[PDB]
Amino acid sequence: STLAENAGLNPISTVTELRNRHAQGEKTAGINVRKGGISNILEELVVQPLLVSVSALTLATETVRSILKIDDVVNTR
Amino acid sequence: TDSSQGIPQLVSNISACQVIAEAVRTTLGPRGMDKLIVDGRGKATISNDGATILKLLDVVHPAAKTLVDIAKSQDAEVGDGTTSVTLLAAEFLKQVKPYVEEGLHPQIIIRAFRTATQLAVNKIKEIAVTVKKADKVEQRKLLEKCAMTALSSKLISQQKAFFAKMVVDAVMMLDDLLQLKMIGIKKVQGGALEDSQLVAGVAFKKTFSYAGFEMQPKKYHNPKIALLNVELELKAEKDNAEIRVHTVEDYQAIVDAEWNILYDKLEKIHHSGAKVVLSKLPIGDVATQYFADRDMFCAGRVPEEDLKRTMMACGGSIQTSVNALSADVLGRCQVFEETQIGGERYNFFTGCPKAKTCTFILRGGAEQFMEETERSLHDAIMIVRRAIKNDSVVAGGGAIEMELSKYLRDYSRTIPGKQQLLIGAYAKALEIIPRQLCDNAGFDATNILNKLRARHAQGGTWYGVDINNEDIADNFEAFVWEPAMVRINALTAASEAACLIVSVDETIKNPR
Amino acid sequence: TGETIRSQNVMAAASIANIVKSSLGPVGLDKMLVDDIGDVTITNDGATILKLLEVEHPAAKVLCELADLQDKEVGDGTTSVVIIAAELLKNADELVKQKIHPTSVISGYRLACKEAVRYINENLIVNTDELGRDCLINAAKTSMSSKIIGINGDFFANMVVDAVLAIKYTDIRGQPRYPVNSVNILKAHGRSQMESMLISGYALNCVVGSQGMPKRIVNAKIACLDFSLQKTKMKLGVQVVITDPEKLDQIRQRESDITKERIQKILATGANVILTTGGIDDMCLKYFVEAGAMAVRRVLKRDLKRIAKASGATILSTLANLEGEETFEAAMLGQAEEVVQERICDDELILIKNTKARTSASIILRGANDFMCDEMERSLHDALCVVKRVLESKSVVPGGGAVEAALSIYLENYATSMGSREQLAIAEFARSLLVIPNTLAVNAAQDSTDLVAKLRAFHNEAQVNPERKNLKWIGLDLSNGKPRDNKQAGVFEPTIVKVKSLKFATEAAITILRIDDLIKL
Ligand SMILES: Nc1ncnc2c1ncn2[C@@H]1O[C@H](COP(=O)(O)OP(=O)(O)O)[C@@H](O)[C@H]1O
Repeated sequence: STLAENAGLNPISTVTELRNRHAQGEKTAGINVRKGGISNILEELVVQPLLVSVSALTLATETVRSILKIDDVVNTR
Repeated sequence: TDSSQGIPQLVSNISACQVIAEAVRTTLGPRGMDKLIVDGRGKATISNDGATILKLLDVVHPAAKTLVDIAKSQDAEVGDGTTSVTLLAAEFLKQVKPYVEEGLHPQIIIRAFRTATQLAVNKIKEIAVTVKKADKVEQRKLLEKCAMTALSSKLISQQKAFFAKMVVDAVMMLDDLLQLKMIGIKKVQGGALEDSQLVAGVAFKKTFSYAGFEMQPKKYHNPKIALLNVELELKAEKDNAEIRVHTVEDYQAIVDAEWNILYDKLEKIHHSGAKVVLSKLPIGDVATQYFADRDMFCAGRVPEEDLKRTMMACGGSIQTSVNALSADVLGRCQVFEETQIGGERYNFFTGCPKAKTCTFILRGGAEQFMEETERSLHDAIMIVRRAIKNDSVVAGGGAIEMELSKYLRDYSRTIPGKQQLLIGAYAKALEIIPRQLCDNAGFDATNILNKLRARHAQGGTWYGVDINNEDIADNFEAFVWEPAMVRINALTAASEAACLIVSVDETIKNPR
Repeated sequence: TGETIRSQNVMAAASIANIVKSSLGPVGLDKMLVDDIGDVTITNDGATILKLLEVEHPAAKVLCELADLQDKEVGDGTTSVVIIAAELLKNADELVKQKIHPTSVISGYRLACKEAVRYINENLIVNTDELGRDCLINAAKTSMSSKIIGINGDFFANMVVDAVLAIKYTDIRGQPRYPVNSVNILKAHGRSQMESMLISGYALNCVVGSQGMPKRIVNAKIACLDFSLQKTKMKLGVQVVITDPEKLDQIRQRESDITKERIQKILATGANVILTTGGIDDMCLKYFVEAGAMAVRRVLKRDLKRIAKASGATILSTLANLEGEETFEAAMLGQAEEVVQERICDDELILIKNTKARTSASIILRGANDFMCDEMERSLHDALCVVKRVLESKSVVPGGGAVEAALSIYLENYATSMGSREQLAIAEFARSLLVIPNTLAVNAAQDSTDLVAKLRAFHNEAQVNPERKNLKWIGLDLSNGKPRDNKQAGVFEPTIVKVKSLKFATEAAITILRIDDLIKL
């Protein structure tokens, strides 16, 4: 949604179209920036490792659990 | 305690007109928003028409008063084009506002506006195409295409469209006006076996039944409606008045003295020929028995609209006397039938010598379907009347303003004077119809105006706008048109209103 | 936040741009600047105002920095860029407020600028001279302010065009260089203004107080000397350590006996007259007058520098100090052809005929006001600048404000033919181009609403009916509010300057529009 908003198109409609395409043909396309439409990623030479997402998600979940488990009162000196 | 003359007065007038312009704006398209209006009494009403809202609102401003007066005059003289003229005037004022504070005399823009209006009128007259009995062989194909265009505005059933076409074609005899405000329409309540029925005559509503109501004949050979304002109820007549109470013989004496005059009056009013009594007040208990004993007809509880329709169809005369009547101010019918359907008793007055009104019964057996789905048939019959009466026609929608704006913009590039910017602003201000039509439907007008301008840059056809499919299609093939005479009058009225607004420079007040 | 700081930056840019607005063109009022001390400076130059002005806004600071960076490499065109950027910002503010992504209008502005550059690059002039520099009757009257004399301006224009076309220069071995610029002048008083002559070879300073040279024969070449011999000390070269109270009376005779061989070697081949500055004695001249060798006095540093930079005969290669016992080479010898002192303007000046390398013309003024030295000098400077800027680069455009209308019309046509999301941006860019003719008409005390309308109506005919591309390009006038053809008598301007100015303005507008918030994050 943030990418579609920064590109200059309708974010809700693009998100709904992407969800429909994912529910229909599983792996279809994504969001393009250079052309400004919905094109397949297999033509554009752009990839990223899986660690940059797995480690990020694990760190975010750990931080959320740490900030949720901390409560009570915050005493000071 | 402060007042000016010139630029501040015009600015104040524009600001006052903008209020009444923004007050009514969303009610323009076919699916506009509703508005609830209530006064100091305590009763509220929901309406969506611009004329009803403008009629139930008063402004203490001279410019707004003149504007609403011009709008009311245009709506009364024509019948279509009340909010569009106001929006055009508001856009013209908004475009002329920045070209006033820069030190410009408004006496030089009136000529430019008049020339632009004349050029637009000439272009519309030279671009309008009329067709009326010149092709499509016999008129059967013409009426078939007319019915198809009538049913193309709203997606309804085929039988309903056929019944609407029949009820709109079976009423074209002596009607020579340009509006359906003569015969009118009336929505009934209840249910039946079929979906819709048609009949020629005056209809009626629910009638209260009593004991022995089947004594009157159901079919009449030559009935005559008794047009008498007096009624025969227990409250009207009397059997005992101011008399000395002693025994029972005085009661019989006074009741006979009253019944003598009653019988004289009834035989005098029945000897003229009238036998179908249509009393306004409901009947009692002994009046029905007295009417059935004399082999006559009785009724009660009838509205004024039904009486007016009966007087207009059967040709009755207004009688302002009870007794001493003649046999020339009475009505004459032919066939009077009483048929009960469901949980009500319906009446049929078929055989009127003056074929004027016709009943179009629309009962499906529900309580919400009667009130709803009532504007579609009205729009269909209005389009049918406009296509039958008027000769000139053009493609409707937002396909006639863009071409005029492009023509004005192309013509403004061949004048070496101060009128160039004036004509440019006049052409730019003409784009307010399709943008508002797209904004009222919850769409994106920015994605459609660019496509319309790209298509009208070199095509010049009848490509308008869509609502259902949300795209750009040809309005000439969508079976939607509009007369080429209302737009000219609306533009002329808007130009006259703009000139009258820009001509006022200041006001003069007087205490005493 | 968001849409507020952007409006504030736009307002600040408009306020800082509405200061040098009433100072564009040659007709403008003056501006006073105070340094918050007590002194006041009156100037009407846009560059001097933009350079001497306090700033405190980041957007204004970066705008001034970009303007300075543009002015460091481009001569003129540093004032209209700020107005163009302000107009672009005030036109894009409404687009942003109308719920439009700034990337769309940025791409539209980029496409409009590219289309304008492509259309400009296809409208140039191949010829560099038309019947002798615009018929040599129109290219000199517009570049010369005639307020006291104008009846006999044809002769002055002919003299100017002759002086600028008869002499050329070439040194880069790739393109013809500009001719002479620092020509010699002679201000006279009480002369016939209705008569003027042109002679070849510039003259030096007037010899006053030492005109005892019987010039009767025609010489060949001459020489030059920077220092001067003297008994006692006076200039640089005399030693201060040698203490001799009796040798000072015989140092002149010793120096003469030493330089006798040098003078004898100079007298060979063809060299007689030498050039010596002030500080020489008359006894040496009286002793050398019997052999044929003399010396012309009244020599300054400017004349020596001009001689060294003209013919190329340098002296530093061999001589440097007072030691005159150096080698004898042809570097310190003025190889000329004829040096005669004719009778001109009732005077006897050094006249060098047939000068090598360069050949300058002696421009002698007439008896009038002292301002005549500032009347033809500016015209000659403009002429040499034109012939040096349009020579190596044939990218010139006619007029000054007659090209924005056609560009705006072409941009509007392209926006109408496009029909995409970047449609209103090109229209706004085309509308934001009529700010220079309007300002020029306002500063000239004329009606801009009628002038711009007439200019657009005249320019639309050249694009509707394709008939020609060189004619039908009329523009505005400075004398009165009447359209005049800027081809037969107009002044051309370099197109590269305008292209760079437009590119810098577009870059500044894009940079300002790309700035979101200014909060300390
Ligand atoms: N004879 C003329 N006719 C029409 N316009 C002229 C004439 N002389 C000068 N101008 C205009 O005056 C302007 C002077 O701009 P200038 O002050 O040099 O800008 P900057 O200060 O940025 O260098 C030029 O843009 C030119 O178009």
